[PDB]
Amino acid sequence: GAMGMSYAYLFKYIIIGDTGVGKSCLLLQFTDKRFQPVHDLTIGVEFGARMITIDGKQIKLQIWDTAGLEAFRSITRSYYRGAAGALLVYDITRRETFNHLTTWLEDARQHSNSNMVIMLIGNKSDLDSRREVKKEEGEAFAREHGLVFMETSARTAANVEEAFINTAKEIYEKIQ
Ligand SMILES: Nc1nc2c(ncn2[C@@H]2O[C@H](COP(=O)(O)OP(=O)(O)NP(=O)(O)O)[C@@H](O)[C@H]2O)c(=O)[nH]1
Ligand SMILES: [Mg+2]
Repeated sequence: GAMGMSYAYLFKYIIIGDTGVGKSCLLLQFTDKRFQPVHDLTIGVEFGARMITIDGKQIKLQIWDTAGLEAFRSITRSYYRGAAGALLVYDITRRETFNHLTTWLEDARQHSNSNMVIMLIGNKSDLDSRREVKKEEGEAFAREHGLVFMETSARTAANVEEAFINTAKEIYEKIQ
């Protein structure tokens, strides 16, 4: 397809974060409204895509789902380039995935535009009894670094639509 032919804008997203935080399940819940209970480790980039409506216009999201597993991750961070948005994801039940955010963020901004809209996502909000990271901590990291923030559950679909749609609304407001 092409912008000005089969859609008004194409917004490229990348989804980054530690292994098991729920990147792939967020994507699948977004496009297919299905929850995948098994952890299938992503290795190369996997592409997802969906049409959305923003301000009455047809926008296509091209979504690059990436490997969290360090053993599978390339040292060449070339797949950042061209992304209008990034979904930066951690597991609210696993403190270490939150501690790695600084490095993911640095990685993201060193190989992408300062332009890029970054949505910080605390996923697995359905597992409240196992919470290790306060909602306030994710809120504060976002503010401190000029990100938007949302907690989601790929399992129950809570805020999943909003995570992807609000990212696009942010991009839209930025560029027009
Ligand atoms: N309870 C619950 N489990 C979730 C949620 N999101 C993902 N999971 C589970 O967590 C595991 C990891 O999901 P996955 O999306 O594969 O994570 P990933 O970030 O893509 N991992 P990788 O980087 O290795 O590809 C799966 O077993 C999945 O079912 C959620 O919101 N709630
Ligand atoms: Mg994955």
